[PDB]
Parts: sequence; C-alpha cells; structure tokens
Amino acid sequence: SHAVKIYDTCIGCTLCVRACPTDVLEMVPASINAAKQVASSPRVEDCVGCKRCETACPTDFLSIRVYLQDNEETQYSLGLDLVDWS
Amino acid sequence: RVPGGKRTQELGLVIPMADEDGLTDGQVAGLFVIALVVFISAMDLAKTMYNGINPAKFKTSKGKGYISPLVKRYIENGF
Amino acid sequence: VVAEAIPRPEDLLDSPKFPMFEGSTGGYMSRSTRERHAITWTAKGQAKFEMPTGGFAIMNQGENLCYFRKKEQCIALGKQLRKMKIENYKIYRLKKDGTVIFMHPADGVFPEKVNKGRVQVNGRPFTIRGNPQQSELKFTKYQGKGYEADPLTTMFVKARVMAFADVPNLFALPQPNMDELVPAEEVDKYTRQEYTTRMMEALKRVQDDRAAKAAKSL
Amino acid sequence: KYGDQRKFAAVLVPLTTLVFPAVAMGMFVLYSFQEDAFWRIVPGTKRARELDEAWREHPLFANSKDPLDGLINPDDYEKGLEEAWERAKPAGSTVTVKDKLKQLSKQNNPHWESWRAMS
Amino acid sequence: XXXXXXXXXXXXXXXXXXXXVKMSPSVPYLPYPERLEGWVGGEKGFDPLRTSDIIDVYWLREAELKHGRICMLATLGWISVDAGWRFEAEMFQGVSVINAHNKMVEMGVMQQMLSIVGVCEIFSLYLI
Amino acid sequence: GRCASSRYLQVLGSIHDIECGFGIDNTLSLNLQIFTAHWGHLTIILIWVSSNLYHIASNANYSLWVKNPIPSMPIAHNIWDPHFTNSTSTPYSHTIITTILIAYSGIYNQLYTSGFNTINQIYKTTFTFSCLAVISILLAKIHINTHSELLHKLASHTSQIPSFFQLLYFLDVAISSVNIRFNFHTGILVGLFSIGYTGHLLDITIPASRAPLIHTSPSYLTFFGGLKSNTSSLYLTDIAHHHLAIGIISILTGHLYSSFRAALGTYIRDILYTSHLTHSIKSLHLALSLILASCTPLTSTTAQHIYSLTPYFYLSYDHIYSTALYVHHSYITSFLAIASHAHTAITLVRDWVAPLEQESSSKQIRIHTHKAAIISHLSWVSLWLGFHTLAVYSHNDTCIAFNSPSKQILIEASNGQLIQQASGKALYGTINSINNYNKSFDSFIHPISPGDLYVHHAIALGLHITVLILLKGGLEARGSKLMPDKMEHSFGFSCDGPGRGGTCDISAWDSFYLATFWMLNSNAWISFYFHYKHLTPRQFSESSTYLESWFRDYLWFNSTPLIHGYSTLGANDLSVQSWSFLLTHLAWASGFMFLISWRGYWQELIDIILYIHLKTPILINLWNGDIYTPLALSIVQARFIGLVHFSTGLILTYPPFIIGATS
Ligand code: CLA
Ligand code: CLA
Ligand code: CLA
Ligand code: CLA
Ligand code: CLA
Ligand SMILES: CC1=C(/C=C/C(C)=C/C=C/C(C)=C/C=C/C=C(C)/C=C/C=C(C)/C=C/C2=C(C)CCCC2(C)C)C(C)(C)CCC1
Ligand code: SF4
Ligand code: SF4
Repeated sequence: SHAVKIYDTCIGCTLCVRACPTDVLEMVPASINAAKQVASSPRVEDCVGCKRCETACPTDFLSIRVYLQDNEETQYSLGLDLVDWS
Repeated sequence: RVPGGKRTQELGLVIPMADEDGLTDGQVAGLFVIALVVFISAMDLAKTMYNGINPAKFKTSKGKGYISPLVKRYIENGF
Repeated sequence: VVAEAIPRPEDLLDSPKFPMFEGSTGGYMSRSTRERHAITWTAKGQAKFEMPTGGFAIMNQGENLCYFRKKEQCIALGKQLRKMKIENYKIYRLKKDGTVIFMHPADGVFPEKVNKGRVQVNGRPFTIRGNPQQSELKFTKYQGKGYEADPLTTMFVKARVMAFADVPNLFALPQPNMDELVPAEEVDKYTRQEYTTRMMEALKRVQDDRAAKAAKSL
Repeated sequence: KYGDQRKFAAVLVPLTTLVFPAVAMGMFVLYSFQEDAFWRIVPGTKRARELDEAWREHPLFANSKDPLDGLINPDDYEKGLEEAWERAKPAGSTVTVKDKLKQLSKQNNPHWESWRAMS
Repeated sequence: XXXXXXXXXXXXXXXXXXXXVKMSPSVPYLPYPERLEGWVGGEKGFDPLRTSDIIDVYWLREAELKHGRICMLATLGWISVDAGWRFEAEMFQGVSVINAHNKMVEMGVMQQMLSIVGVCEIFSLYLI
Repeated sequence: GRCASSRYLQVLGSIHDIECGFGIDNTLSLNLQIFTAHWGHLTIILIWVSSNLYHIASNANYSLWVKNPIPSMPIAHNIWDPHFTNSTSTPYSHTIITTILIAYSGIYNQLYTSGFNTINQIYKTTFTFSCLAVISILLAKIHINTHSELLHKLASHTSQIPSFFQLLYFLDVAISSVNIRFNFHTGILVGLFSIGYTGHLLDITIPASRAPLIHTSPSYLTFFGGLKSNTSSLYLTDIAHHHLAIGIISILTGHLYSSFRAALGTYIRDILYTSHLTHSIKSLHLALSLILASCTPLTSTTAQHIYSLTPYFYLSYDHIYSTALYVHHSYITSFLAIASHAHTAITLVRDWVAPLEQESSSKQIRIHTHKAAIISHLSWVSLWLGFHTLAVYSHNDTCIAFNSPSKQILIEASNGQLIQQASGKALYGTINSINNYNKSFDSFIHPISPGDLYVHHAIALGLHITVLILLKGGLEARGSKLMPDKMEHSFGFSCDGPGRGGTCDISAWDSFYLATFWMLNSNAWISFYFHYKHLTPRQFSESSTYLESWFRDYLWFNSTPLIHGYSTLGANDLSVQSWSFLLTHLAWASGFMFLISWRGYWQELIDIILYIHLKTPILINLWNGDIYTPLALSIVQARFIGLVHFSTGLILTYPPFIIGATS
C-alpha cells in the first residue's frame, strides 16, 4: 500500500476526490480555509498510485502527496485482475 | 594453432606449449584441500552474515562478554 | 446505512437484476480469483452504457447488479452512471466466504460532498515542505519515512537543527569511564531519584573542569 | 604430456557449470517459498519481528527508536517549556503545554507499517 | 586498587593512589594486568608489551601451550637425534640432525608427517 | 496476501543496501555487516589472485614464455568445452595437443618483473594466497565474535548513572573511528607496504634480473630515469628507490592524527572545523564517495602510466597487452568516477543534515545556495564544447569530402605543445647532466597534432557533460523546482506522475542512469583515441581531423580480421572474439527495449499471457498465479535492466575488436 498524505495547504477543491479512480479520498469538515473543508485519505489501501489526485490539485505545491512504496505493494495497490491474493 | 590477426602472421608470433604436465595431480589435490577449507569457511561466513548479530544472546549464552583493554581505551579516547 | 445481501456471483446464475450486456473475455477470471466486487444501482430508463470489462450493456428499468474483479472497475462504472444522473449506486466488496463489505458511498454520502462525523485521516498540519529531513530520523521509528513523522517529532528535529549550528556554545558529551564503571548489573545502588541528582553534580563537575581547563590559554 | 589435467576438467567443468548451477537454482526456488525468504528486504517476515524485539530487549537499545530519546531529565525540560509558554501565552488562551504536546504527538496515520500484522 | 582510577566520566577522573595500585610482581613498575587474573600463570603477572591488553588471553594461552609443548618435543627430538637414536628402520641414516630435515623431505616421510600434523591442527583450529 | 514476480527484482536491487535491511536497527549492526562484507570481499580478491596464479602454474607455459618473451605468447588457461569438434583440431590447439587461450591480462610480465622464475614458485604463491583467503574469513568470524562479545558484556555493564546509555554510541568505535584509521592506513598500509615492497625488490627482483652482485648494497637505489634499453621497461633499481621514497614520506605523514594516545597528533574534526570543510564525516556514503573519487585518479593514472612508462619486462613488446591494460583501467576508473558522484547524491539524500534555510555554514549549504549557477555554467561549457567540436569536425568532413583537404580548420594544439616542450626541456636538462645519458621515456610525451586537439576537446566535452548530469542529480536530489520534496522519497523512484507537465526520469537515480550513458560514451572516445593512435600514429596524425577518417580508416578498416574469424572458409583463433562480438551486439540491442518500451505495454502483455495460462487446460488446475503472480518489471527496475544491457554490450563489444585489431 502507498502513503497518501493531505497537508494544511488544502483549500477544499474536491478535485482530488473526484479524480481518484478507487475512492481513496474524501472530504471532511475543517476550519483552516474559506471552504471549511479539507481532503482526507481514509482508504489508501485501495490507492493504486495513479497520482491523478496530484494532477488535479491546484495549490502551489500539492496539498495532497502520494508516496510510492514498491516494496509494499498489495493486490489492491497493484490492480491485480487475473490473480487473487486473498 | 590457426592464427588470426595481421601481426601474428606477419611477425611469426608463436605460443609455446610445455611438453611436461605443469603441476602433478598431488599438487592439484593439495590446492583443492585448502580450497575446500576456504569453501567451508565461506559458507559459514555467509550463514553468519545472513542471520546477523543476535543481541538477545546475553539472556541465554554463557559467559559474561568481554571488552578488550584496548577497546575500552579506544572508547574513552574519543571518536 | 444497511448493507444489502449481495450473494456470491457463482451462486446467483441467471438473476433478473443483471443488465443485458454482451459479455466478453474481460470479465473476472474465475477458477483463479474468489474476491469479487459488486455494484448495484436503480435506474429510470434502459439507457445503454459501457461495461468496464469491454462490451456494452443496457440497464434495467428497476434494480441493477454487476460483478467485477476490481474495485477500480466498479468505481469507473459508478462515475459513468453518475454522469447519467444516476445516484444511489452502492459498491460492495465480496469476500471469499461471502462476507459483504460496503465500500464506495461508505457513510451514504459521496466522498466529494462534506459529511459530518468524518475526520481528516493522514492529515499533516503544515506545508508539504515542513516534513523533517530523512537524514535526521536515521535508525528511529521513521528510518526512511520522514513523511510519516508526527508533528511533534518534526518540531523536535527542527529545534535540534536550529541548535546544532551554534557550535561554540554546544556541550561535548563526556567520555564514559569504562574501566572503573561497568560492574555487574546486580551491583547497583537503586535510588533512581538520587541518580538524577548524581547526574546534576557530575555534569556540574565536568563543566567546571572544562571551564578551568579552557581558562588557561584562551 | 601437456594434457592429463583434462582429467580434472572433465569432472569439474560439468560439475560446477551444470550440477552446481541446477542445484543452486532448485534450492533458490525452494527457498523462495519459505516464510523466512528475503526476510531482510521483504516486509512482514517473522524473523524481522523477532530481530527487532531482540534488539529492543537489549538494555542499551530499549529506547533507541524514539526520536525524542536523549532528554536526561524530561521533567526539567517540560517544566521549563511550560514556564516559557506561560509568559508568552496569548491573552486568555486555554491551551496548556502538556495537552498541546500530547495532541501534537498523536497523529492519524492508520496505514503506516500495517504490514506488521501477518508474520 | 584494581581499577585504573575511580570516577564517573573520563574527564574528571580520580586516579588511584600510587602506593595503592596493585602492581605487577614481575615488572614492579607496572600495574598488574587484570585480564590475566584467573589463568594459571597469573601470579607473576608478567605482560609488558601489553599483548593481553589487545588479544583475548584464551588465544595467547593457547599459543603459549602449543609453543611450549612443541618445543618440549623438539628439544627432546634434537637431543636424541644428536646423541644418536635413529629409528629402527633403515632409510633413517641422516648422519646429522641439521641435515635431517632436508634429507627426510627428499626421502618422502616428511610430507606424511606434515599431513598428519596438518589434519590435527585443522581439528585444533575448530576446537580453538 | 503475498508477493508477485517483481519481488526478485525488488530484492536484488537492494540486496547489498545494508542500510535498507529490516533487522538492522543501529549503526553497530550496519558497521559490523559492512566490516564482515569487507572481509569476504578481500577473501574473494585473494582467491582470484590464487586462481590466476594456479592457472599460470598448471594450464600455461610460464616456464617457456620467460625464456623468449618477445615473440612468444602466454597462455591464460586450457579450453575444455564439449561443444567443440570431437574430430579434426580446433584453431586453438596444435593438432592433437590440448586447447589453449592466450592471456591478455599482463600477469606474465608482472610475475617476471617481480622475480618469478619457476612454476614451483607460482604454485607456492597460489598456496599462500589461498591460506590468506582462509585467514581473511577467519578474521571476519573473529571480529563478529568480538563485537558480539562486547554486546554480551553489556550484560555486565552499567554506569550506575543515567549516562550509561551513552555507551550506545561507542559500541562500533572500532569501525567508526577515523583518526586511528587514517593514521594507520597512511602509515602502515601505504608507507610500510611500499618499504616492504622495496625490500622485496632488493632481495629478489633485482637479484633475479642481472648477474650476481654485492649483498644488496645501497647502490641498488638509482635515479636513472625510464625505459631500460634491453627490457624496454623501468629500472628495477629506480622502482625500488621510488617505493622507498614514497614509503618514507607516507610513514612520516602517518604520524599526523591522534590515533592511540590523546597527547599526540591533531584530530581530524579540529582540522576540518578550521578550514573550508567541516562535513559530516560520520556518513558512510560520504566516505565511500570521496574514496571512490580517490581510486579514480589512481586508476586513471595507472592506465596512463602503465602505457607511457612501461614498468614490466617486455610489456611494450606485446601489442595486445598494452591496449588491453589501458582500456581495462580506463573503464575501471570511469566506473569509480561515476560511483563517487552517485554516492555523493546518496549522501545528500540520506546522510546530510542541513540548517533551516539561510545558515551558510556547511560546504554543501554554500554549494546548494548557488547550485543553479553551477549547473548553468556547466551547461554553457558543455554546449560550447559540443558545438565547436562537432562543427569543426563537420567542416573538416565536408571540406575533405569535397576534394579539399587544404580547406580544413586545423587549430594547432599550441598549449599542449608548450607543456610538452617545457617538460621535454626539463627532461633533456636532466639527461644531459648525466654520465650515463642516452635514456628513453617511451610515450611520456607524444606527437601532438590538430587531431589530438579535437579529440581532447571531445573528451573534455564528455567529462563536462558526465559531471553536469551527476552534479545536477546530486544538487537536486533533495529538491528541485519541478519536485520540491524529492528528499522525502527514496534515492530511486519511478516518477512523479504524468501531471505537472510529466515527470519521467526525475529521481537522482535517474540522473545517474542518464549519466552512465555519457560515462560510457566518454570512455569510448578515450579508448578510441588511444587505440587509433596506437594502431597507426602517422595516419592518426594526418587523417583524424574529420570524423569520416575515424569511421573508415579505424572502425571499418580495422574490423577486417575479426569478422573473417569464423566464416564459410574455416576458423581462426579469433572465432571466440567474433562470436562474443556478435553476442555483445545482441546484448546491447536487447537493452534498447527495456529503455525505449516502458512498463504499461508490457503489463498488458503479461496480463494477456497470464490469461492464457489461467485458460490452458492443465495449467489452470495446478497454478492459479496467486503465489508468484507474474508482473511486468517496475519502472526503475526496467531502466536499470536496460542500462545493464546497454553497458554490457558497449563495454564487452570492444575487447574482441581490440584483440582482432592488435593481435
Ligand atoms: C536485439 C534486441 C531485441 C531482442 C532480442 C528483442 C526480443 C523480443 N522482443 Mg523486442 N524490442 C527491441 C529489441 C529487441 N527485442 C527494441 C529496440 C524495441 C523498441 C521499443 C523493442 C520493442 C518490442 C515490442 C514493442 C515488442 C517486442 C517483442 C519482442 C519479443 C518477440 C520476439 C520473440 O519472442 O522472440 C524470442 C526472443 C528472442 C531474443 C529470439 C532469440 C532467442 C534465443 C536466441 C534462443 C534462446 C537462447 C537460449 C535459450 C539460451 C538460454 C539462456 C542462457 C542463460 C542459458 C522478443 C522477446 C514483442 C513481444 O514480446 O511479443 C511477444 C513486443 O510486443 N519488442
Ligand atoms: C610464543 C611464545 C609465548 C606465548 C604466546 C606466551 C603467552 C603468554 N605468556 Mg609467556 N613466556 C614465554 C613464551 C610465550 N608466552 C617464554 C619463552 C617465557 C620465559 C621467559 C615466558 C614467561 C612468561 C611469564 C613469566 C608470564 C607469561 C605470561 C603469558 C601470558 C600473558 C603474556 C602475553 O600477553 O604475551 C603473549 C604474547 C606474546 C608472548 C608475543 C610475544 C612476541 C614478541 C614480539 C617476541 C619478542 C621476543 C623476541 C623473540 C626477542 C627478540 C630477539 C632480539 C631482538 C633480542 C600469555 C598466555 C604471563 C601469564 O601467565 O599470564 C597469564 C606471565 O606471568 N609468560
Ligand atoms: C617437535 C616434534 C618433533 C619433530 C618435528 C621431529 C622431526 C623429526 N624427527 Mg623426531 N623426535 C621427537 C620430536 C620431533 N621430531 C621426540 C620428542 C623424540 C624422542 C622420542 C624424537 C625421536 C626421533 C628419532 C629417534 C628419529 C626422529 C627423526 C625425525 C625426522 C624424521 C621423522 C620422520 O620421518 O617422521 C616419522 C613420523 C611420522 C611419519 C609420523 C608420526 C606421527 C606423528 C608424529 C604424531 C601424530 C601427529 C600429531 C602430533 C598428533 C598428536 C597430537 C598430540 C598433541 C596429542 C624429523 C626431522 C628421525 C631422524 O631424524 O633420523 C632419520 C629418527 O630416526 N625423531
Ligand atoms: C535574447 C536571447 C538570448 C540571450 C541574450 C541569451 C543569453 C544567454 N543564454 Mg540563452 N537561449 C536562448 C536565447 C537567449 N539566451 C534561446 C532562445 C534558447 C533556446 C535554444 C537558449 C538556450 C540556452 C541554453 C541551453 C543555455 C543558454 C545560456 C545562456 C547564457 C550564456 C550565453 C550562451 O550560452 O549563449 C548561447 C546561446 C544558445 C546556445 C542558444 C541559442 C541562441 C538563440 C538562438 C538566440 C536567440 C536570440 C533572439 C532570436 C533575438 C531576437 C531579437 C528580436 C526579437 C528583436 C546567456 C545569459 C547558457 C547558460 O545558462 O549559461 C550561463 C546555457 O546553458 N541559453
Ligand atoms: C569552454 C571552452 C574551452 C574548454 C573547456 C577548452 C578545453 C581545452 N582546450 Mg581549448 N580553446 C578554446 C576553448 C576551450 N578549450 C578556445 C575558444 C580556443 C581558441 C580557438 C582554444 C584553443 C586551444 C588550443 C590551441 C589548445 C587548447 C587545449 C585545450 C585542452 C587543454 C586545456 C587548455 O590548455 O585549454 C586552455 C584553456 C582555455 C582555452 C580556456 C578558455 C575559455 C574561454 C572562455 C573560451 C573563449 C575565449 C574567447 C573566444 C577569446 C576571444 C578573444 C578575443 C576577444 C580576441 C582542453 C581540453 C590544448 C589541447 O587540447 O592540446 C592537446 C591546446 O593546445 N585549446
Ligand atoms: C578430503 C580430501 C580430498 C578431497 C578434497 C575435496 C573434495 C576438495 C573439494 C574442493 C572444492 C569443491 C573447493 C571449492 C571451493 C570454492 C571456493 C573456495 C569458493 C569460495 C568463495 C568465496 C570465498 C566467496 C564467498 C562469498 C560469496 C561470494 C557470497 C557472499 C559471502 C562470501 C564473500 C563469503 C582429497 C582426496 C583430494 C585429498 C585429501 C583430503
Ligand atoms: S485537489 Fe488539492 S487543494 Fe483541492 S481539495 Fe484536493 S487536496 Fe485540497
Ligand atoms: S494516487 Fe490515484 S488512487 Fe491513489 S489517492 Fe491519488 S488519485 Fe486516488
């Protein structure tokens, strides 16, 4: 599994949530921006690592950062279809 | 031998071969004994490196360890 | 939210909920995989769509049900449906035993819509540059994972970086007296609270000795 | 004769370039299916857990992984920090040093080293 | 005073009283090497050059015994061969001990003994 | 859950990255593992030396080559391969006699110069080096046990005070100590090793090279010069005196740092703290980088001076030894040079602590403050050299293709000629003030022509670009404008996604990967320069200012004997050379697909193949793929495998050409 971290610079775009192809991200209420909402990654075990969330993030440097961990890959982080690891 | 390359043919460079044996079979066996010793010791070293240090030996292993008197001096001389 | 009773795909042959789909080799590989993902939705008209595994399909005017090997295919189909103004679609992960796990609209509200009761998971309270240096956390809990450090550890290592640049005012750690300390561990005086007082007095002696030695040629 | 060393070759060359390599490949593929396979680079192996716990049992390396290890008198450090924060506390602020540090140590990263659950 | 000093850190060390140091009985001006205490000869306490300050005494006593044992035999061998005691079998007429080594290695009996000493010493190496 | 097929590549990509080990928890374990690995590697080196000595002793003709070295050829080892013709006779054997290989290493001249005369001495030397390998392994075991015994002595260790935990940092003081290591290395390992080799020369090498002389008197220390006429090599007396001088100097230097006592010598930390350094000397990667950067000038000068001033008997008389040694050592030093930069980048990623933002105290800090200036000026000089070397070469090519050799731009290499003139005046003044003059220096100063100037500019271009790529990777390993968090990730990682413009080849490891191609190209240029000047100095001097000459009169022309090796007319003793030539071409081209074609295509291909396997009647009932799931190689693994193929092909394609052209 990868590591998807959300930083304080988030401005509640919701673009990262919409771009995620495996429903890793979600919007949670907060009080650090005018949108009163920040992103969260409660399900990074389903994060394939496509980094579309990083493409969609418009902050100066990404408020959402995906750290690839190749020696950590699970069946969900690899998108295995022909083969089951469970 | 069938030489190749221009220089070997145009200079007559030849490769002599000893008509004797070189080393007798006894000498080769003598070398192979020590090669086997190296081999056994290297397998043991590979095992030790693979398993690494065991810190929990002080709970089971006998003795009480030892720091050589120079190693203590090297410890307190600095770093 | 109430999880449905999504049966195992090998036991629900010929169900009325299955949309009319062409069927291709892209479907989940049986005989090798037992974990299947199922997505259900209720439509209004039999609008044609595209299966994530190749081939097109026609929904049913009532309930719909599809089985897929990967959650990604279910989410792709969910986005495709949501583009057609079809909400109320749920995505389930089926375990090998048949256990049904409710996954995509986890709390019943889509993740792009703020819902109360959620907490920022994997949140870091600083700019991305605020992460501690990897070199600082060597052989600690975060040996090669400086982005996983708790903010207190980041502040602590930042303060350490600030401190370990004023070299002249640092305190050199005294060299241990190996030869005359180091008795058997059973040979201890206990008195833990007194041991910190001994620390204080010994360090005071060390500092006084260092000051006296420095005030000879400086 | 210049030959007569080929008696050694006719055994050694087939041996070390066919029998030993084949045995090595078979032993390697067998080793690949051990629970200990590549325990130093592959996460979540049993031997890695045992080695980490063995290191933690050593009296020197008990509090070695703690990034904050080193404070000789942490009570003195905490008292000094609390005193320094009291003189700089903004107006009627209700945050203390103790709970501030407690909540700054507790982060929410469930998916960190979750591979410590199989072996 | 067996300890080299009495302190807590080696910057404020308090060296032991000069008349109170243990001191070696062999070399009276040197402190006693405490690493030798327990071993057989550790009453003359003789280790200048400090070769036991660096090397486990188990090694040195192993080397000391091997040297002494091998010399006790070699001294007897040289004395007997010099006084004239050549083994009963023929081919052992080396006339003189000084040329016995080169004579016998030519005959072929030294290569046998070197093998027999070699295997026992390899067994010794495993034991050590 | 379990792993996929990429586990093997992932594990083997960091199989020796002891810092990445999972059980390793402290610098004690890391340092002890590294020390034991050093012992094992020394054992491997000793076994390799004993191997060469054995094969020279047994399957070779040292006893006959020593008698008539100039026209004779040495034997590497016998050939025992059941694939050859069981009938007739191979081109590598004298009819019914066994099959042999000609040695191109140079060990024969080494042993002859060192004083070897008989096979028995070589056999005894082989035995002694095998003994030394045993000794090295036993030392590894000894040190593992001594450190484990210190660890166990921590079961009887307490300071009776909370400062007892300080002993954690001193457990590996045996390995991590620097002052003692520097003192004893520079003194013993350098100076006294040189002095012992001077003793070896005076006792054996000089006695076993001339008629019997006095009892190794001090007249054995001469100051002649170079190239003794008869053997076309340096005087052994000169070599002994050189080693004696170096030994004395390094022995004196070795008493610099505070090694064994606190009352003698200055500390390295205090030396650095009062200079333009004060780097983090506790980093193992930093030490490795700066000693690899030390073995690089040593190996490059070894390559240069084995050829320019041949030190071994009859080494210049071998047309293949001289080129093979130079090319080998040039490649070794290029690898070490790029290694130094790679480990500097790894040091910056892993083992460097930096101030907050502005404290310009560390040397790395000051370098990083203006890193953009460094990279911009390196790019400028690289662009200038490339433009003005390629353009002048193109001018010469075009004007010589147009039947106008006199229209070329030939800048006379005036600066190199001035340096050569000054050195030659110094050497001639040395020689003229001798009663035993008429000495020779072989190729210490060589004819320098406009072709030499252009090739030197090309070599400078290659070095500049290699340093540019490596230095940019090192300086931006901790963060660039494109990816301002690069020190949070590994030293090598795939990419940063297709967004933000696209981020392929963004890691510092990717900078190393790009720079290895330029290292190979620069080394190829250097080796081509040396080999072309070696084959025909006259033709190189005249026709080497236009690249078509390099293409035709060197590559196309000198490849004639190699391709003719095995054909439909018979075979030569170059058959292995031609076969390896083609095999290395295949290896070089095979790595193109690992570099050009990238992962996703192949991952889809592997999914299709896996579909087949899970669809085939018998396979599906034995193997569902859930155990060792076949997956396409990851991105970094793919780049590394393509780099390995490319490097192997480019490097190993050259020795067949060298052997075919020179022999
Ligand atoms: C010379 C270099 C080279 C070689 C050998 C290959 C080889 C291959 N490519 Mg490839 N490729 C290359 C360069 C090369 N490529 C380059 C530069 C590109 C540009 C991007 C591509 C792009 C590319 C694509 C896009 C595709 C291929 C495909 C293929 C495969 C189809 C051919 C096949 O199966 O034959 C078999 C392979 C051989 C090398 C033939 C020789 C086999 C040897 C001689 C016999 C066995 C040796 C013997 C067992 C020795 C044992 C080993 C020893 C250790 C004991 C094959 C593995 C296709 C594929 O995989 O589809 C099936 C495919 O889709 N390639
Ligand atoms: C190879 C021979 C050898 C070896 C390995 C030892 C080993 C040992 N002896 Mg021992 N001893 C020896 C010969 C040897 N002895 C002889 C011949 C005598 C008679 C004088 C003694 C008398 C003696 C006494 C009285 C005592 C010891 C003790 C010891 C122990 C501690 C001393 C130590 O660390 O030295 C070990 C290391 C070495 C001996 C290496 C020395 C090698 C040097 C470099 C050679 C220098 C001499 C050289 C040949 C002369 C130069 C010739 C010319 C220039 C003048 C140790 C087990 C002490 C003991 O019992 O402690 C438990 C003790 O009290 N020894
Ligand atoms: C340090 C010990 C030592 C050594 C190296 C020698 C060496 C030698 N002796 Mg000698 N000798 C010794 C002690 C020694 N001696 C003692 C103590 C005595 C008195 C009993 C003699 C009495 C003696 C006689 C009377 C003669 C020799 C002769 C010789 C020479 C030829 C021997 C031969 O061919 O092998 C014969 C032996 C073998 C082929 C193998 C014997 C088996 C070995 C020695 C025992 C096993 C090896 C190992 C040590 C295992 C024991 C372990 C133990 C520690 C528990 C040779 C130079 C001969 C000579 O010089 O004249 C021609 C001769 O005639 N020796
Ligand atoms: C106004 C035009 C202009 C100016 C003043 C400079 C000035 C500079 N460039 Mg540069 N550059 C330019 C355009 C320009 N560049 C363009 C268009 C490119 C894209 C190819 C580059 C690519 C480039 C690189 C890659 C590098 C520089 C570098 C440099 C610096 C060293 C000098 C050098 O290498 O020149 C050589 C310049 C080139 C090789 C680029 C080609 C020159 C172009 C074609 C000139 C275009 C001028 C323009 C058409 C004028 C139109 C006027 C009209 C509208 C009125 C210097 C500050 C180097 C540096 O940073 O070192 C300090 C360096 O490494 N430049
Ligand atoms: C980036 C620029 C650059 C670089 C890296 C090199 C590098 C090298 N040159 Mg070189 N050279 C250059 C530019 C450069 N040159 C120019 C512009 C000329 C004039 C045509 C020469 C003429 C030249 C000769 C004649 C010789 C070398 C040689 C060498 C080699 C030995 C080092 C040496 O003595 O150089 C000298 C150092 C320099 C030239 C540095 C100057 C850098 C400046 C900035 C370049 C621009 C200067 C400018 C055009 C002057 C204009 C004057 C005008 C106002 C009147 C080395 C590979 C020697 C060689 O390889 O012999 C085997 C040799 O004999 N060079
Ligand atoms: C009994 C006997 C015999 C037999 C013998 C034999 C059987 C032998 C064999 C031998 C052999 C068969 C040998 C082999 C060897 C090998 C080697 C010697 C190798 C080595 C290697 C090394 C040393 C390295 C290692 C390593 C690695 C690579 C991994 C990692 C780690 C290390 C580094 C360790 C006879 C009768 C004859 C005689 C008598 C006695
Ligand atoms: S795209 Fe970036 S800024 Fe926008 S909500 Fe997601 S994380 Fe926050
Ligand atoms: S990397 Fe892809 S799957 Fe992972 S959180 Fe970002 S968008 Fe979602």
